[PDB]
Amino acid sequence: MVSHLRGVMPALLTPFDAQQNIDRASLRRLVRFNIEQGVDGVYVGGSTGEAFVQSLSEREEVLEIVAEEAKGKITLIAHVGCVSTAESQQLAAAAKRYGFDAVSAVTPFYYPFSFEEHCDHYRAIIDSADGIPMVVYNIPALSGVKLTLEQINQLVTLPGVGALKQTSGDLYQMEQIRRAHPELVLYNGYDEIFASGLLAGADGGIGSTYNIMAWRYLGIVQALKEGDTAKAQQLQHECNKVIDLLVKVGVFRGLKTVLHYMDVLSVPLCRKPFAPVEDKFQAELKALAQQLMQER
Amino acid sequence: MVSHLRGVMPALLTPFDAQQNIDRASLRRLVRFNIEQGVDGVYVGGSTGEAFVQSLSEREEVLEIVAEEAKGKITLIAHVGCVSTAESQQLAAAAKRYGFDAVSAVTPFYYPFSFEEHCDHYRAIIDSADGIPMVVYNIPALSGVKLTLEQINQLVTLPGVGALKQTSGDLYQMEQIRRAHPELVLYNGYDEIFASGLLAGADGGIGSTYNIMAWRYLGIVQALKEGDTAKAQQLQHECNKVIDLLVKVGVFRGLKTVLHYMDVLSVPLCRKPFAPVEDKFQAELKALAQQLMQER
Amino acid sequence: MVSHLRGVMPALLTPFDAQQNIDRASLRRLVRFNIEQGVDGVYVGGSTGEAFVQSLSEREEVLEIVAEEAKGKITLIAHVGCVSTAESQQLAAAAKRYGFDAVSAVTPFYYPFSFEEHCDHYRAIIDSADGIPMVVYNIPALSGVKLTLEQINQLVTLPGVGALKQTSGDLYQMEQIRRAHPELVLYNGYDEIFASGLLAGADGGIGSTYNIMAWRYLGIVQALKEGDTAKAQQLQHECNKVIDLLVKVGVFRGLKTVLHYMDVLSVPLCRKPFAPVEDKFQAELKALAQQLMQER
Amino acid sequence: MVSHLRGVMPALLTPFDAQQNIDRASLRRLVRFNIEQGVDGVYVGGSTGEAFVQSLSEREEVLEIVAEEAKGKITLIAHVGCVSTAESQQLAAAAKRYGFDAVSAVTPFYYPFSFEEHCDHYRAIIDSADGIPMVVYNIPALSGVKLTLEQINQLVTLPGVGALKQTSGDLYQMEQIRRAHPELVLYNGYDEIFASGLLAGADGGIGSTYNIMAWRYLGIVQALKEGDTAKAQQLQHECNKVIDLLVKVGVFRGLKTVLHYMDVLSVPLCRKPFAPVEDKFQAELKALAQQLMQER
Ligand SMILES: [Cl-]
Ligand SMILES: [Cl-]
Ligand SMILES: [Cl-]
Ligand SMILES: [Cl-]
Ligand SMILES: [Cl-]
Ligand SMILES: [Cl-]
Ligand SMILES: [Cl-]
Ligand SMILES: [Cl-]
Ligand SMILES: [Cl-]
Ligand SMILES: [Cl-]
Ligand SMILES: [Cl-]
Ligand SMILES: [Cl-]
Ligand SMILES: [Cl-]
Ligand SMILES: [Cl-]
Ligand SMILES: [Cl-]
Ligand SMILES: [Cl-]
Ligand code: NA
Ligand code: NA
Ligand code: NA
Ligand code: NA
Ligand code: NA
Ligand code: NA
Ligand code: NA
Ligand code: NA
Ligand code: NA
Ligand code: NA
Ligand code: NA
Ligand code: NA
Ligand code: NA
Ligand code: NA
Ligand code: NA
Ligand code: NA
Repeated sequence: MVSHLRGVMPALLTPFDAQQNIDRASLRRLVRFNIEQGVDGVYVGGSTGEAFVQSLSEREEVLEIVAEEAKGKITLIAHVGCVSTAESQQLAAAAKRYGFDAVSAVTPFYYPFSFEEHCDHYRAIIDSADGIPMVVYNIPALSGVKLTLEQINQLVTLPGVGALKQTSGDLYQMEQIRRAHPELVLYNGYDEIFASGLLAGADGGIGSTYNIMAWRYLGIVQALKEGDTAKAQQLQHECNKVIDLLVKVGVFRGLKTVLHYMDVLSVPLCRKPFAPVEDKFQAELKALAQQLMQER
Repeated sequence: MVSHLRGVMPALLTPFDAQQNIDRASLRRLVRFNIEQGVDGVYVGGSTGEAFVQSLSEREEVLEIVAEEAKGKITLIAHVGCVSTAESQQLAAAAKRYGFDAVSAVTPFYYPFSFEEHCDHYRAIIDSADGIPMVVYNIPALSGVKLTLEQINQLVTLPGVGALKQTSGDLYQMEQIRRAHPELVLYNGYDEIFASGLLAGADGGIGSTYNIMAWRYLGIVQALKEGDTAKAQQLQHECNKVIDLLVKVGVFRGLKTVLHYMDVLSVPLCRKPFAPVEDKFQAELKALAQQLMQER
Repeated sequence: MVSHLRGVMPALLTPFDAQQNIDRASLRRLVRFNIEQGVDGVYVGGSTGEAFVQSLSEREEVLEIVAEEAKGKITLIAHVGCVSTAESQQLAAAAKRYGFDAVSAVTPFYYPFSFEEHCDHYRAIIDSADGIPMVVYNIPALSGVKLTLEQINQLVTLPGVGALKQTSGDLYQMEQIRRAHPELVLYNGYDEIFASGLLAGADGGIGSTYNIMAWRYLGIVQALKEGDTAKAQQLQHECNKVIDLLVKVGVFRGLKTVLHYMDVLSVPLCRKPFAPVEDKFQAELKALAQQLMQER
Repeated sequence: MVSHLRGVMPALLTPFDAQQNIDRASLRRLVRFNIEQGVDGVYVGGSTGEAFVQSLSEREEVLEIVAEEAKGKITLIAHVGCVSTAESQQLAAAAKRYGFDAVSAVTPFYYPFSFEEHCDHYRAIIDSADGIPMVVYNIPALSGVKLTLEQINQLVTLPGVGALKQTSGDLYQMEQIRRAHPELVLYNGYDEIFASGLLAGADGGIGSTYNIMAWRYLGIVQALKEGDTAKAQQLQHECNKVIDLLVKVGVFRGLKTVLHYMDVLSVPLCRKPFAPVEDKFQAELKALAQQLMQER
């Protein structure tokens, strides 16, 4: 019923300009760039999208622009999650108006909420999504919400939930989820274990580093499907060499900087309090961009 | 230079109406109620104020209303903190325009920031505060940011920082901070250890339960000053009986409900995804309100 | 029924010789030294006693020596806890034979045990203690066992349990325990919050730094009893200056080194893998010993 | 130089009798049973071996018995780790006398040790091992020691270290270790992610559930080598159905109970404070044993 949601989808970055306003022109180029990488969809306004340093009107603006460029070409998932249920509902209804294929919401964070409150939160957003499915988004490292398997089981069986974005390194739990829900769309969230996450039960992934090297992750899926165990390991080895660097420099700004050297983004800035990239990393980030372009 | 910031100050709740909009009339009554409890100041738009389910315009609206009722009567501290530095700066400049005595900012959260990024974040807000001092706000349990003593030492010595709101149960660290900064204004943040936090080095406190029983905390300060060890323990014992209940029912909504039964708030609702109080707790919450009113 | 267990009791260190065997002569001097500090008792074979790098026969040897020097002079508590229930029972029966006033056992650790298994573990040790009361020992930072209030409530109401050694910095929980068990003997375990822990509900303490400056902690009890709030804070301030140093140098070996400079221990070594004190700290540790001796 | 250490090796359980003494006859049958499963080696006296509820003489007794049955047939690794360095050295020298192929030591736990102290601890044990290589054993969930990649890098390059037993679910770190040490023998420690751990870089595994179904894990290695991605996932799916049950009943006692129903162990008891299996699980554990025997 929602198998059209399976696949490999970049967590879209939100380009900003030299004054940290939204860079609309570069955003549109970034969407077309990802489309031309062969991805199955894009995930807009997520953690990687710097959602939580943007206003609601800014996030809606980004959602509508992406729909203009991508609707009917690749799958469109709108991350609508806020701490506030009402704010999340507003973005869900906007995503519906704009033609998105699905919505998604991080577990509301900062304040402790009971599990029933989390459930009611998802139900309300599903209501406002007005018929497009919900992608539950579990990211314990950032949210501080550590859901049990049984809690995950209750969320992904809520009426309206069509998928789970599982940004967790616990691949025992990944397998348990697959075994309990053989048909669930299950995205691996940590790029650095993509190959192992697929083997454990994920049938796709949503990741930030897909914005600069989606073909590698698409290649890992293909290798595992074909039985080329060694090819999958070698691709993941190269992916993690890049992730090691991005972690050193700062992930979001490192990816924006690589995309700038690939002539995709005019300005590679993140919003404060993210600092700019340190000058001493620029040489290696440019070399990475050139390597990746030649790799294609 | 900033000793006028010392004392006992409620973490102001933000009243909402039956549709979860800001209840401006009840907010104004809540400010006057707290003033008439004898508090030294109020802390507006903090964690207890449900800041992170409100928009910037909503938070500014609350700041200005509180300044109208309280400026020149009690000390006014504006919690301006957001994840975004620019958003925090906007609220800092607003707080300055409205006549606040100080600003405050939680450590930016959800995303991991380096310590230098945290420092630069506070510097930027201090700049926008345009001459009123900054109250660094440390709440590891909710922020996920666990600052070391040495990091706290660097923040509270930033030019412009006049105080620390220490919402931590580590009273070794509390004492270390007092010993390193004998003149620092140092607020105990966990009401349930108020008496022990003062003994460890705090010279005041900012707390959510002060909204319904500030005289008890004022009484603890007095007992310790006078040497009545037993009186302080007995007051804290009674404070924690109340905190036990509020934790059972949900703290914010429990306090709003007690204030509703005290004829301060017309509507005791928190914003979703906070649920309403369960009916089975109403009897005990009303009895608590009556007890507290008679206690005065 | 067990009020004779209340008070201030050093966590006895276990002296070793230049080859890391038990130094029996220095152990006997350490017991008499602590007695002559005015302490209410001693706690033998605990965490501070390096119990978990000693064999059962070594621990029994230490228990019997201490009983020889201290029985009938000060209260004698034997820490008998091991991971193994049978091993703990052997030390409990030994402590009974040797004339101890009480036994104690850390929550068994390394392996995860259910709460019922923890309860049954204490019951078995209580049985082998053959009529002397049990001191439950909660030290989450080292054991990895974080007991809830309700679990603590069930343990301290087990038949045979006469006290709780609460080595936790959560002074909300400390107060909750006091309020639930107004007669329970409740030892503050973290010396660096002694004064705040007493105010929160502890009626005594068991601590490692008591071995070199028990009079300070005895002085804090007296100050709080007399209502001298400032004196308690000043004593704790000085205690924590010492704890800061001991943490820098290594706590156990730092205390053994101070005691060596006080002519109590012939050799200040801990067992491997504890390293020896670094030469650069020796000057300050000797100065501390001289300061403490002159302080008396 | 130490490639003879690669492979799939059960974490040997230590059989006990009805009075919880070592069951020597059943131990000898368990060794031969594992040999006849086709394993590459056995890991003796580890966490699964209930090492930390046994004395040194008991552990030496088990080491020597296993060497008698297995030396020259399969690879022999002796887990010699204690908190005490001297105790670990005693077991290392014993393992050398008995003809073991390697020693291993968990990171010393309960007390906090500096990283240099950990390094010196391994060096001392390596010295006492007198020429057989060391298998560093990292199990953060039980030890409370969370080693960084850089710390792991320094340990596995110590002279004498030939392998790493990586009982961690972080398969980013697993890959980082493989990439940094392309020749290191690297055991996956969590059976429930075996297939994903191999894909991430492990070249073998040491696991407790191997004692009852080693052929499955051997089958996963073969599937991945042959490129049968689906077969590996299906075997791991079945392995985790069993692990789910064992976690419900208690892992060690569940495995001992399955082995009892397989006529390998005469008595399936663990030492207190491990409780016995609850009667309500016996039916399912016997059915599992029969299933596994028929599976062969
Ligand atoms: Cl374009
Ligand atoms: Cl538009
Ligand atoms: Cl929850
Ligand atoms: Cl539900
Ligand atoms: Cl009014
Ligand atoms: Cl207004
Ligand atoms: Cl930080
Ligand atoms: Cl700085
Ligand atoms: Cl003497
Ligand atoms: Cl003797
Ligand atoms: Cl437990
Ligand atoms: Cl019980
Ligand atoms: Cl046999
Ligand atoms: Cl033998
Ligand atoms: Cl460490
Ligand atoms: Cl080293
Ligand atoms: Na940008
Ligand atoms: Na698609
Ligand atoms: Na989450
Ligand atoms: Na991913
Ligand atoms: Na309200
Ligand atoms: Na004031
Ligand atoms: Na914080
Ligand atoms: Na407070
Ligand atoms: Na010594
Ligand atoms: Na006594
Ligand atoms: Na404990
Ligand atoms: Na203490
Ligand atoms: Na057994
Ligand atoms: Na072998
Ligand atoms: Na470890
Ligand atoms: Na394994």
